[PDB]
Amino acid sequence: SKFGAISSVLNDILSRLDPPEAEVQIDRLITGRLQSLQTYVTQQLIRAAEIRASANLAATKMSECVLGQSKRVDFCGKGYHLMSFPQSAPHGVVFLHVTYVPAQEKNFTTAPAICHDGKAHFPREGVFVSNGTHWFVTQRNFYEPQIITTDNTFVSGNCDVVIGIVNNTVYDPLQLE
Amino acid sequence: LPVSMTKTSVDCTMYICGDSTECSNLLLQYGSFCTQLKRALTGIAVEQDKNTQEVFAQVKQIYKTPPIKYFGGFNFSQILPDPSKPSKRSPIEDLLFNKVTLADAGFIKQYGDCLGDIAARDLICAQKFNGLTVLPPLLTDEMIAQYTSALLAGTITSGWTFGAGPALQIPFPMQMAYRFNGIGVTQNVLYENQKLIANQFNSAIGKIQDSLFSTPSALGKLQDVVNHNAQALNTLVKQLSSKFGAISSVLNDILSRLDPPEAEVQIDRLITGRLQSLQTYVTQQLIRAAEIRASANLAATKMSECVLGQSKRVDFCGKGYHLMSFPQSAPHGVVFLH
Amino acid sequence: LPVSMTKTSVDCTMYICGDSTECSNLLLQYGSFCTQLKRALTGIAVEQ
Amino acid sequence: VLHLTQDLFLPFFSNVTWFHAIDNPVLPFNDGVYFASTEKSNIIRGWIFGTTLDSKTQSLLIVNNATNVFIKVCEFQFCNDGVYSSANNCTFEYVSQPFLMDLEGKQGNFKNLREFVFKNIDGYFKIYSKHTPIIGRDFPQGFSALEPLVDLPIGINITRFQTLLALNRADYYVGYLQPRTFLLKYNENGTITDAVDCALDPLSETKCTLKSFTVEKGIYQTSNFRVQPTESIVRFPNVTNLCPFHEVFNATRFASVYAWNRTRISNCVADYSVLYNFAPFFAFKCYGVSPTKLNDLCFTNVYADSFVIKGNEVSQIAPGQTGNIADYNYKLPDDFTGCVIAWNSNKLDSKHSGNYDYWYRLFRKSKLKPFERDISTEIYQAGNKPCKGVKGPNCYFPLQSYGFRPTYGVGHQPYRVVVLSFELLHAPATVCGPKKSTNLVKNKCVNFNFNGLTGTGVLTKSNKKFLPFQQFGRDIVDTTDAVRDPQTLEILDITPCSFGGVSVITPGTNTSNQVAVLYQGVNCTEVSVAIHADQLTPTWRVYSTGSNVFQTRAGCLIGAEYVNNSYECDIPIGAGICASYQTQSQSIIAYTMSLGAENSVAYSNNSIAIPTNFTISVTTEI
Amino acid sequence: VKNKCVNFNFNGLTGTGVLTKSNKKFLPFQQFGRDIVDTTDAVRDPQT
Amino acid sequence: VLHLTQDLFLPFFSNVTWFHAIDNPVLPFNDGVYFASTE
Ligand SMILES: *[C@@H]1O[C@H](CO)[C@@H](O[C@@H]2O[C@H](CO)[C@@H](O)[C@H](O)[C@@H]2O)[C@H](O)[C@H]1NC(C)=O
Ligand SMILES: *[C@@H]1O[C@H](CO)[C@@H](O[C@@H]2O[C@H](CO)[C@@H](O)[C@H](O)[C@@H]2O)[C@H](O)[C@H]1NC(C)=O
Ligand SMILES: *[C@@H]1O[C@H](CO)[C@@H](O[C@@H]2O[C@H](CO)[C@@H](O)[C@H](O)[C@@H]2O)[C@H](O)[C@H]1NC(C)=O
Ligand SMILES: *[C@@H]1O[C@H](CO)[C@@H](O[C@@H]2O[C@H](CO)[C@@H](O)[C@H](O)[C@@H]2O)[C@H](O)[C@H]1NC(C)=O
Ligand SMILES: *[C@@H]1O[C@H](CO)[C@@H](O[C@@H]2O[C@H](CO)[C@@H](O)[C@H](O)[C@@H]2O)[C@H](O)[C@H]1NC(C)=O
Ligand SMILES: *[C@@H]1O[C@H](CO)[C@@H](O[C@@H]2O[C@H](CO)[C@@H](O)[C@H](O)[C@@H]2O)[C@H](O)[C@H]1NC(C)=O
Ligand SMILES: *[C@@H]1O[C@H](CO)[C@@H](O)[C@H](O)[C@H]1NC(C)=O
Ligand SMILES: *[C@@H]1O[C@H](CO)[C@@H](O)[C@H](O)[C@H]1NC(C)=O
Ligand SMILES: *[C@@H]1O[C@H](CO)[C@@H](O)[C@H](O)[C@H]1NC(C)=O
Ligand SMILES: *[C@@H]1O[C@H](CO)[C@@H](O)[C@H](O)[C@H]1NC(C)=O
Ligand SMILES: *[C@@H]1O[C@H](CO)[C@@H](O)[C@H](O)[C@H]1NC(C)=O
Ligand SMILES: *[C@@H]1O[C@H](CO)[C@@H](O)[C@H](O)[C@H]1NC(C)=O
Ligand SMILES: *[C@@H]1O[C@H](CO)[C@@H](O)[C@H](O)[C@H]1NC(C)=O
Ligand SMILES: *[C@@H]1O[C@H](CO)[C@@H](O)[C@H](O)[C@H]1NC(C)=O
Ligand SMILES: *[C@@H]1O[C@H](CO)[C@@H](O)[C@H](O)[C@H]1NC(C)=O
Ligand SMILES: *[C@@H]1O[C@H](CO)[C@@H](O)[C@H](O)[C@H]1NC(C)=O
Ligand SMILES: *[C@@H]1O[C@H](CO)[C@@H](O)[C@H](O)[C@H]1NC(C)=O
Ligand SMILES: *[C@@H]1O[C@H](CO)[C@@H](O)[C@H](O)[C@H]1NC(C)=O
Repeated sequence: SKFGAISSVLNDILSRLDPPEAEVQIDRLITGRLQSLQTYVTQQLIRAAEIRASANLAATKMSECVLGQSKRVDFCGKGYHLMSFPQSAPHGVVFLHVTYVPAQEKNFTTAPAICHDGKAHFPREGVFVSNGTHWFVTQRNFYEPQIITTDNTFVSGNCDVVIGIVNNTVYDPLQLE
Repeated sequence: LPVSMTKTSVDCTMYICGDSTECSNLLLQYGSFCTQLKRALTGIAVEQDKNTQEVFAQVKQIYKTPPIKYFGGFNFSQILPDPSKPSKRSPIEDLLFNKVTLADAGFIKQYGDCLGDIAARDLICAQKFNGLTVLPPLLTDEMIAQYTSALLAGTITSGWTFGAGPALQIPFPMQMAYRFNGIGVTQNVLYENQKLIANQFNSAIGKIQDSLFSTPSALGKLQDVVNHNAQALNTLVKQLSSKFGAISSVLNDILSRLDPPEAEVQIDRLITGRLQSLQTYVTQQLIRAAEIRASANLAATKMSECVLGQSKRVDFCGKGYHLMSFPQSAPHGVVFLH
Repeated sequence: LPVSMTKTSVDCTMYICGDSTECSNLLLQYGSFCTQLKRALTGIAVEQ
Repeated sequence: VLHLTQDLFLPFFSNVTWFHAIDNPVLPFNDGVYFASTEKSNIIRGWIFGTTLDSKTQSLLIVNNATNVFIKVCEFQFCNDGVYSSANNCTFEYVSQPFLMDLEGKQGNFKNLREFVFKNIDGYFKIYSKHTPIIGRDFPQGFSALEPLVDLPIGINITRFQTLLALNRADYYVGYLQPRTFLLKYNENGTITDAVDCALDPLSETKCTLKSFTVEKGIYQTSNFRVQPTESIVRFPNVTNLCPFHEVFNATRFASVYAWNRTRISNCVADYSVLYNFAPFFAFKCYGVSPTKLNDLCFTNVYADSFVIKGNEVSQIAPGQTGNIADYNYKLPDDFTGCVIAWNSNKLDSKHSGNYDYWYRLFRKSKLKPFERDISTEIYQAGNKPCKGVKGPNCYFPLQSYGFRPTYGVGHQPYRVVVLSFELLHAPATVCGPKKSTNLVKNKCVNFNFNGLTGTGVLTKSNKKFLPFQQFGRDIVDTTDAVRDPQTLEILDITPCSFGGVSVITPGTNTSNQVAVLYQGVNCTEVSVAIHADQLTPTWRVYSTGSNVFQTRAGCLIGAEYVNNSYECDIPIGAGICASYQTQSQSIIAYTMSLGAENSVAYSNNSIAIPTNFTISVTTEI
Repeated sequence: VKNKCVNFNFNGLTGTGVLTKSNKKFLPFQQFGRDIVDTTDAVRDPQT
Repeated sequence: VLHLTQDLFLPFFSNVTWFHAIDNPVLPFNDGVYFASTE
């Protein structure tokens, strides 16, 4: 680009005029090319900052998903994270998130607590679920019904403060033995 | 949290050489100095659209709240959409829109009333006079509220399951019991103090609206972003009235006053001034867009963690042991209710 | 981890035109080129 | 390479006029001429160029022969059919290899079609030719590059053009070139395979601005659209009184430079043709304004300074000069907005026996600041004496004599100099040029010339509260908003012409060539009335059938019909509208983007959904 | 002299570099060469 | 608008000299003069 100078070639402009006059054209070309180079450098700096941020994110994702299990939702892929595998790519990294995603679900029934005899029972770790006629306990993320038993549930309450409580019986392995 | 900023599409040719063929020919001697500027601004606009998409479009299926609203005693009328209002926005979402004043809407098609401005034409007509236009966002402020409503109605009827796989319904008292169990307190506490915790929740939700009402500016970050963009644009416009060492600051004046062979020097001075001003504007906009992108990434992470589940990281989702979060849309930003 | 750096408040007039009225008048012809710089430096200091 | 050039080219899909021969119209020559013909062996000989084609302006001839050509630049008279009858003041003959090469494969079916392009950019007559075997049964659509043959500098004026014939006992294809931007694709061997215009179709413009020949699916911002003004209005003030310029230049006693006469010019119509009249000019060096472009400006005040000085002192008088007059008698300011005048006056400032009525100062205590008068007779001090009284040694009179006689040299002849001062600043102008006052038209993009304020826009009535002394309007950003009409004393707002921006929405060219056009941020009833009046800067004319118009919130889309269905966003347009290429049998449709599948959950007091199965999904992240 | 860093002055086109034989397909009217970014790449020998 | 100007103005809360008539002293003129009178 001429940048307002007579010619755009330093070699041509140098042999075409004497230095006292060619100094003006050389100054114009210098003040153009220096500004172009500064624009390039500033753009490279901003892009390098963005790439550094992305690389920090990639490193965090590696240290969390790959080197362990991450509990943060939608961080290591969509779903319930299990593990990850890295793959190298040109000027980047590729992750293979392995996620656990639920499937076919069924309406059953639920109750916050179950009252055997004046005491409210709650699941230790799980949901109180009902086929429709017999109450059971099971996990939250997979349907594995179990017979209600004093080891699946902990007792604390008075059967009068819980809202939505449901009547049934809870079994204990100790009276039988 | 800011999520995006105003999208500008500066015209190098019109801004630097208003409808002057001689000035255009002189500007062509600088090479592609303004093609870079147009590309950078286009990238900034696309990045803003991507930021909004990342922050809000987190769920693929738009859920709807149940026709009745009895969430075990919890009151959500303040955050749920109001059917009576034409905009279909929450009462808490209305205050955010009424407390933020945008200098340039952009989606106005204001041409046609600059002639009819009657009084002295305002900032927007002044910017239109020198080729300084602003593009409208891809996602309107109405459908963003729809995304927010879907996301908030997914976290009160299905817990955190709709953020992982299929949405599985579960009563809100049981969801609250599970969130309680996640922080180390057993569920019997909630099942015994359900009424008291419902009263506390209602009181907090009620008094947050008045706290946003009576404060001068609690949304200072969004207003800060808007003011910064408007002031950068105003400073860009104000550089058109500087001579930059030329005979006059008006291209139409120096063109009609001097012959081209002598006017070329003044035109070159004006070129080297306005190009530098435009490059400074573009660089500052790039920096501000990078900062906004970082903030939008933080907002997207906060959404995905606090809203779509329970977060164990202390002081991330508010002060104290985190339970849940409700999103609210604000002009060029998002509002969280931890 | 770094938390902050030095806070600077560059002065346009004294840096470019040391106590020279003619240079100040010449600089005034550039418009508000450097008021942007002063605002940027103040914003950096406040941010830090 | 995909090099892009801007030069004189024949527009794609342009008007080409086909003739027949069995008299020889003279086709105008302007910006070059494209010539194409198809003949069996030979029916066309040569061409004639020049203006008026007579013996008064240099002409040109390119007549071919059996083995050579006869290019020359001459002063032909006529032939009216041996093709000339005059070669008086004629040079620059030239003979070389013939431009016509014809081959046949033992049959006349190979009717080679010959294409020629001539142009006269900065003289340097250029001729390009290319002979293709594509028979000419129909003007072929395949690409055939044109290679130069000769390049010779006629350096003459050409406006008219003719064509010779031959003898015997379907041709003449003529096209005209225009300045267009072309994108040319070069083969690996250096030939030209395909080229695309950049001012023909919206897809062509996107293909030009994203230089390539494959345009991927998406929306591309190419250029901006501007409503070109229709009528130019000039409204000069309500005065028709001519200046006393004649009195200024017809004085009899232009004073000396030491005491320069100073007059003022106001309440004028200033035409400088009368100034040119009474002046055998010698020096019209004008600095602030261009003398040619001087009758189209308005000055708030004009000052006419007059004095008589010597030949070298004319070159002395200029912004930032030096000398006895430029320092002690008349110093023009460095930022002088004005210009001087000088012509010989050897008949009024000269007489027999001599004349010394004039004076000048060489002895001043210091320099003279611009536009300062130092008329005073004080003896210049030398050494340290308080010298008073008579003049002599060490005691010098300040002003000496410009003794003028009718017999001097040119450098010493009594030149007459009158310098003019103008103030071209934002002010109520009182002195204006002789430009007429046209009518006023509102609500239409017009070039206005209100009292020297040149610009463009739409003007209309306003309800401002202009105070009596007010003349202009402005805004916090210092741009002219309203101008009071000098001949009507009313208030008119100024508007941008139509400034916007055109974005072209297209699928991939490997899929289809259909495109849609978006005019950003404009109520596009404005463009519809503008596009009918043919005052839009974009020349790429997209169709408007009524079914393809949709006023979006971001402008309006032309070329795509709106469907009320909802789909996933394919090409983001803006304000919740996305366009995509869908089957009908194919077209471009705009629709409101769907956020997702409308789903309703079944929340209840005691209903819970528990998954009885699960799946393992592996995703990827870049 | 080929394959050696020399200063060349081909028909007034001043510069420096290493020149050698090539297999370009220069058309008869071609004189210079260039690349995608407009730098002189090949030249035709005026006496060869 | 809040336009800002730099020009010759009478300073706020400045020294202004009040005269009386019932001789007519000459006042220096420099950079302009502000004149106010009631009658
Ligand atoms: C309640 O849940 C029971 C699971 O134990 C189901 O009862 C089953 O009934 C069969 C006979 O019908 C028994 O043989 C079996 O051992 C089991 O008890 C029952 O289907 C389910 N009720 C409903 C309505 O699904
Ligand atoms: C669960 O079963 C309890 C008895 O084992 C019920 O208590 C009874 O309540 C009735 C009134 O509802 C009394 O009249 C009676 O004396 C006894 O206290 C209890 O209501 C029941 N709850 C549910 C939800 O079925
Ligand atoms: C949930 O909280 C709402 C507060 O926004 C209650 O609405 C109130 O309705 C009364 C009139 O009944 C208004 O005077 C008041 O300003 C407010 O709008 C709403 O009743 C409440 N609902 C439940 C079930 O708690
Ligand atoms: C560029 O020019 C080359 C030499 O002239 C071409 O190579 C030739 O290819 C032909 C077959 O087309 C062979 O018969 C011959 O021996 C030689 O290899 C080459 O094709 C050409 N490239 C183009 C025109 O794109
Ligand atoms: C400069 O000379 C002009 C023409 O000779 C003068 O203009 C005229 O002057 C006569 C008196 O000589 C007036 O009667 C007439 O109206 C017109 O103004 C001009 O005055 C003179 N100026 C000076 C400062 O000498
Ligand atoms: C849970 O879902 C699995 C797939 O998502 C089921 O596995 C299937 O098994 C059938 C054979 O019964 C295969 O044909 C099929 O390709 C797939 O592997 C699995 O049966 C299912 N389990 C339950 C209890 O529904
Ligand atoms: C639960 O019942 C509701 C009531 O109709 C139904 O809409 C929903 O699909 C059911 N959920 C299932 C079958 O998983
Ligand atoms: C060529 O001329 C015909 C006849 O006037 C006209 O109909 C046609 O539009 C012209 N072509 C173009 C591209 O305008
Ligand atoms: C044709 O014209 C050329 C032009 O110089 C001339 O030399 C030649 O003698 C003419 N006749 C033939 C048969 O070529
Ligand atoms: C050639 O031009 C000159 C120009 O004055 C003229 O005098 C002369 O007669 C011309 N020769 C002719 C007409 O043969
Ligand atoms: C060429 O002739 C035309 C026709 O009169 C005229 O308008 C034009 O000014 C001429 N050009 C020159 C350079 O004489
Ligand atoms: C001055 O005016 C008179 C009017 O009769 C005219 O004859 C004369 O030529 C004029 N002189 C000049 C120098 O304009
Ligand atoms: C302009 O001048 C004409 C004729 O002198 C007069 O009729 C008209 O009223 C004038 N206009 C104004 C605004 O003074
Ligand atoms: C812009 O929109 C339409 C289309 O032109 C029309 O009502 C008018 O021109 C404008 N209306 C408003 C409210 O700006
Ligand atoms: C179909 O589209 C038209 C506009 O083209 C709209 O007026 C109408 O309401 C739409 N119909 C439905 C059912 O949405
Ligand atoms: C839940 O119970 C409340 C009162 O007990 C009742 O108003 C509401 O309709 C019930 N909702 C469902 C879905 O059963
Ligand atoms: C250059 O000139 C010489 C002598 O005239 C000749 O031998 C040689 O072939 C010429 N070279 C070319 C490339 O024409
Ligand atoms: C005005 O003059 C009085 C009397 O000299 C003086 O006391 C006062 O300070 C002056 N005002 C100002 C602003 O200096």
